[PDB]
Amino acid sequence: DLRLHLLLNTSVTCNDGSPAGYYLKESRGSRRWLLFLEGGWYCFNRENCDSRYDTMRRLMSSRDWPRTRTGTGILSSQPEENPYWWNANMVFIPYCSSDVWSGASSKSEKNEYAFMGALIIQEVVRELLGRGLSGAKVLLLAGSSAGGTGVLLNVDRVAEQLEKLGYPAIQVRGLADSGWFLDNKQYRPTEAIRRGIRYWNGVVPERCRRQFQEGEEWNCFFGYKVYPTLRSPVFVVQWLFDEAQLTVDNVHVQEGRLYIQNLGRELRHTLKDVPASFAPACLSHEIIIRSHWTDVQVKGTSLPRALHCWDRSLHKGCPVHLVDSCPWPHCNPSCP
Ligand SMILES: CC(=O)Nc1ccc(OCC(=O)O)cc1
Ligand SMILES: *[C@@H]1O[C@H](CO)[C@@H](O)[C@H](O)[C@H]1NC(C)=O
Repeated sequence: DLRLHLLLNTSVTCNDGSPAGYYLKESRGSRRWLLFLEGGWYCFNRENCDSRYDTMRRLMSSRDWPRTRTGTGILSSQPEENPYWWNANMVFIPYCSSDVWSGASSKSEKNEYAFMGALIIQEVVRELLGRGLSGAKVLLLAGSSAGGTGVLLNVDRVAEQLEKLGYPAIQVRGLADSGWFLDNKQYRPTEAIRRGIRYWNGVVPERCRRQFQEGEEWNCFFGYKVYPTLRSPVFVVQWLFDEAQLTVDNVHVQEGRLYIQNLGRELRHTLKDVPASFAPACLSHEIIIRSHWTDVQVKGTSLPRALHCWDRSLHKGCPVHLVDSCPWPHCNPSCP
């Protein structure tokens, strides 16, 4: 169980102005820290955010959050469920900003909702420094789906924050799960991201802005465009046939088969120069906080093993780049 703490800086809020927070379980003898970003799509104008407020309020408000959550998958403390980092200090940061973790805008007389996802991450880091983070050796920023994209948008800023606060000895790394999307042609979203960025006052990593410049920052929400610009190590976990990708492609089998196969091949191609990556040929969504995340294997190697191999490589038979080459979903027998 991770215990809830609401942010002491009450100017950092969820969408409706209620305070944001984080769930924590410390591990007294460990210098490793895992900060996980929850997913759950986004909203991009008032009408669309109003609908989300009626039926997905826990992703917009803390007023109904429970006092504890159970850690599962990579957030488990049991070595059988989590061979990789079971002894780590565990943090679960709920998603209540609906901005793919990019926003820096307070609720005010001109704004019905607050979009502060980028500021929420920074404030969590600040408040953890007085709870043991100041003696850390590694901080792994992880996240799933919209939280996976949020890792890519925020990992370099966390490292920059700790450097300027005087902690250059903490190694910041990222783990992006199911947040690596393509801006491809539909079978029958870029505009939604572009409009949300303006609604949210969203921010993107600095080198990626300087390349694409004003009006085009929406490009930095796509992994294969922002990843080459990042300075911190980032491991990428991504199903070749991600369910959210097929949704934004209007896919829900006759020859026009070719579309799904072309999607698998293109996502394969974008990962060719990503040295640390795990990409099975499955139709599914998220993996790292699910209880049976140890079951999936790529070419004989499990995901917890690959993450351990990544750890050693940052210090034979322990690979870190694992991408399936079969071109149809569920061709890998270990798919969920
Ligand atoms: C261009 C675009 O639409 N990108 C995108 C898609 C889905 C997202 O979230 C899915 C989830 O959180 O399940 C977040 C961002
Ligand atoms: C509280 O958070 C806001 C937004 O990030 C920041 O401007 C302000 O300086 C913070 N206050 C304190 C006391 O940390």
